[PDB]
Amino acid sequence: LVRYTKKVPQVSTPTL
Repeated sequence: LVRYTKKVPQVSTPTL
């Protein structure tokens, strides 16, 4: 994943 976090794209993720 490049748009989301290194881990599973859950409710908690980076909003680039």
